[PDB]
Amino acid sequence: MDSKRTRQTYTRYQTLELEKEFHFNRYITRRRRIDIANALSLSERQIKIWFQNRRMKSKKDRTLDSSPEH
Repeated sequence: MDSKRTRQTYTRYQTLELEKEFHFNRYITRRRRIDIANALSLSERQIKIWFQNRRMKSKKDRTLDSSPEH
């Protein structure tokens, strides 16, 4: 039938798949980001913004003088 799977919007699963890429490549290769964006099904735009955000997502961020702020 038709398909297109979620250009925007996220789930625990989706975010998990994104997370296990993010710890791989905090900046993904465009190939991998396209691949993921295809198979995972969340847009290149989205994943750019998600990964761009993630950097400073105010927990995975503020290792205060490299301490585990956790």
